[PDB]
Amino acid sequence: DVQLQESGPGLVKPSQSLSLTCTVTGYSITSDYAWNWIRQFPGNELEWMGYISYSGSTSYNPSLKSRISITRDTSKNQFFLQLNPVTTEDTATYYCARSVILGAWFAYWGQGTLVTVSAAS
Amino acid sequence: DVQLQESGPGLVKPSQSLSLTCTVTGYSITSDYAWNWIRQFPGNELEWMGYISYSGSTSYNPSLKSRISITRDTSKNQFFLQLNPVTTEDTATYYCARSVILGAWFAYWGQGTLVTVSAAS
Amino acid sequence: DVQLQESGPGLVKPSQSLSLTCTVTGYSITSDYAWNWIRQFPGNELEWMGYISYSGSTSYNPSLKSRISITRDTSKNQFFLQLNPVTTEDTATYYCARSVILGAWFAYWGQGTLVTVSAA
Amino acid sequence: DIKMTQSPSLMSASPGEKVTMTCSASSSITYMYWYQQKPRSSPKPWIYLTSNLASGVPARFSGSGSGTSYSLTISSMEAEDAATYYCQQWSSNPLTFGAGTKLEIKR
Amino acid sequence: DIKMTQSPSLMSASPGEKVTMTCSASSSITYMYWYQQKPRSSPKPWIYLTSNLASGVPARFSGSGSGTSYSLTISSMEAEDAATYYCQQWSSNPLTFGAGTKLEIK
Amino acid sequence: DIKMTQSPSLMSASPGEKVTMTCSASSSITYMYWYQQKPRSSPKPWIYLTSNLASGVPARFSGSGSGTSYSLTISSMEAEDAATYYCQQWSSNPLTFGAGTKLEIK
Amino acid sequence: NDWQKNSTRLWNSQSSIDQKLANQINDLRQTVIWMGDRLMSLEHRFQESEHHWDMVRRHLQGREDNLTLDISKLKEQIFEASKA
Amino acid sequence: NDWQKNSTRLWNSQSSIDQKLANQINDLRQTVIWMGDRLMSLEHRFQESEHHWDMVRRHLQGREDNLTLDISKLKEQIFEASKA
Amino acid sequence: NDWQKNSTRLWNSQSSIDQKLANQINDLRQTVIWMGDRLMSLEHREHHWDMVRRHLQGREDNLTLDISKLKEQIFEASKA
Repeated sequence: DVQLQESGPGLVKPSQSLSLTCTVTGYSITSDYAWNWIRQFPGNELEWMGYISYSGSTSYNPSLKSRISITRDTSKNQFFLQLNPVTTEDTATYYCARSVILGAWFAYWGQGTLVTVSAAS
Repeated sequence: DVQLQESGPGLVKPSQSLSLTCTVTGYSITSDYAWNWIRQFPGNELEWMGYISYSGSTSYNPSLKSRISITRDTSKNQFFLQLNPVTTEDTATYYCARSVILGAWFAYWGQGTLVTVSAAS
Repeated sequence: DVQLQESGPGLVKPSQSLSLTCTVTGYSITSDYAWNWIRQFPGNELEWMGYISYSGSTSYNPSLKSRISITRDTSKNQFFLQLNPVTTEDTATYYCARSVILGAWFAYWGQGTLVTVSAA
Repeated sequence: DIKMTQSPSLMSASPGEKVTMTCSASSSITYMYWYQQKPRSSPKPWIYLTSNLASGVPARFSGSGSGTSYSLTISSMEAEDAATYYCQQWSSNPLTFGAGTKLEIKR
Repeated sequence: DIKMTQSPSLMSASPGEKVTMTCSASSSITYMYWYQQKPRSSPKPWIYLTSNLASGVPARFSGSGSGTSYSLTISSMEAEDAATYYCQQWSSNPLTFGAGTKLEIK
Repeated sequence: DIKMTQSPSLMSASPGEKVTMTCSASSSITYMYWYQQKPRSSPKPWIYLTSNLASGVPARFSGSGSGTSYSLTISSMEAEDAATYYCQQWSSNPLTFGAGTKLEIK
Repeated sequence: NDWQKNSTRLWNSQSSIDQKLANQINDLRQTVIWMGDRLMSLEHRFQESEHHWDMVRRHLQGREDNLTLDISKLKEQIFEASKA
Repeated sequence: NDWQKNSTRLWNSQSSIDQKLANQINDLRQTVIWMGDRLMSLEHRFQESEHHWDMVRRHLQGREDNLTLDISKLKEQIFEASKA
Repeated sequence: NDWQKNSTRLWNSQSSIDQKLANQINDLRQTVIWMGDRLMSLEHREHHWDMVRRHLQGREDNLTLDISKLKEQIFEASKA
């Protein structure tokens, strides 16, 4: 029973690094499947960011190649998302997903965490 | 070790359903290989009709794909042919065949049953 | 590990057959991998000739197919090279190689035997 | 990238009726998927390969279409079926989602 | 579809001679196969991939050809070889059979 | 029959310097390999897939390139590196070796 | 006025190449599907992941890009292009 | 003249097949790469030669023949020619 | 007169794609043949793999001469 559980800081300032973890329970992220990152803008349109496969090879969205970086920690069964430059346009709800290698069938999802980008306090 | 034996009606009136059977012995039609249906017209011309794979995937001749359907019975180890509308052009000798999955190499054939389509008795 | 020790005659008269032998130690030539034949001309130019696969499939250089042929001997773990017509352009240093099946990664090489074509 | 136009953006219906959704692609695609998202929840796997139904999906749901136009249909809409529906394609890098058709309920 | 033409439709040959059969394709094909059918019997598989004889076929039979011209030949015709020969190609859906070249004994 | 050209045919260098060499191809290829050959010795597998060092290769060597332009670079030149280097491509039958960049020392 | 003959010859030669490329890919995927099933069958004999094999298997058989039925359109387009 | 239209339609059609062919191969390799991993995993589950699969796997993932921007380059050329 | 330059330039780019596609299928075909043998070896620790193996390496669709033959047809077309 794979259960993705993502977490991260809920507030980041513009032009700062964003780090999100995604704990996986009941399965090993090295055994099989791919592991994706997806976000939902406030207008409720989804965008796919990238994934890291079970073996470690990663693929990224062509519009974010210079920005996105995905890394994993095998021992504690987590995979991380890094986005060093940000802007107020990254205010979205980020999601985890486990998908089949051949296609893009996100049969599992995370609970959903909201990341807002603004320098106001 | 593999024997294919077909049985069916010998006289079928025009615009009536044609049914056939192919009892396979010494092998299981779910284990491997494809299972084809081939007919020979009285002019000694050979035409391929279709097959059902060992997993249930079927393909049909585009010239007659509309009115053909192939099914099977795993428990009794038989696969059946149905040609719902028929005409006098379907007078032929129908054969079974087990072929290699990649190409079309009918390494085994049935005895060959004759079907005549007409109305006079 | 894998050690290739090739051997063959030294000087070959023009317009006769050239025979070469490559002896493989520590690994059977039927288990996996390809087995290539490469020669180097006196100008230090490398040219690939052909290989025999672990299953017996053979591929030959398009410029040498009409004259080259490669066989093998499973029992002695040897694979041989053959060349019916030769000329003074065949004077080179021949090599053995074990390559990965998908690509052309010659990860192992032989000692390197020299074959001269002349009429001394 | 491929633009997956989804129409209509916002519909409405009453329980027991017949509802259809269209998701037309800009160019040829390879695979087709449908997802359901109720408010304040992650999207759920609903339909894959534009014919199959995911686990625990009511039999009233059905998918069809070929080429560039696809359809999702419920035989008899119940109250629980009111949620935004997203169509996703996978042909090449990157995959593209749809704008989203937000079904509703008439009182 | 691909139209497979066999020439000639009917040939006769006294025993002991050498005979050839040709089966020309309308366009390019991928695989080539040969069968025979004696009267009142199912076709028997003999030749697959235009060169390999099936089990039970004597060595006097051989196949050859490339592109859109394939040949079946008998080094020495014998008694039991008189039957209709069928050539079959497999490129895409569907596969097509030959017209059938019938051999004879003189 | 892709023609592989290495521009620095004979490139004298000195210890501790930055050494670079280029291998250009007439048309696009699939794989790139580099080999080191010393006098009276067989070629040694050096770099495969234009980025991976073979077992035992010192870390001072770097491989790079894309399309039809590949480069082998030495960060810390040592006198023991003074050997001919060959670039190999594999796109289709046959594979073609480079001309050879002999690298001396002074 | 030989441009049509050159164009038709080039397009006829090109259209043949697409059909040949299509056939090999279809032939390969059929082998892969059979290849995977035999692997999965052996894996089950050794004793889960079979649900994963089923999903990727359906993806192989459930392609929609329809590499055929448009090559036929391309062959059509040349035909009335020549008669000009 | 209409020759621009006929050339534009034929080249626009032809580019579609090239993209469709490439996608099918890429989907095939991912299955093959994944399938070999399961085959390699099963061998070690049976119990020494964990090699020649990695090197083949590196070769599969390290192709350098593009087929991503060359097709895109072709599409740009057609559109430029259509303006004549 | 600019049509000749555009036609030759367009056909040259198309030929490059054809060669790249043909090369890429061949590499996959070799891997599939090799992969089947490894699984076949593990099975023993029969048949219908030999027939598939022969079929895989026994194609007569060329694809090496036609792409070659296409290259010349462009060339004299450029001469006009």
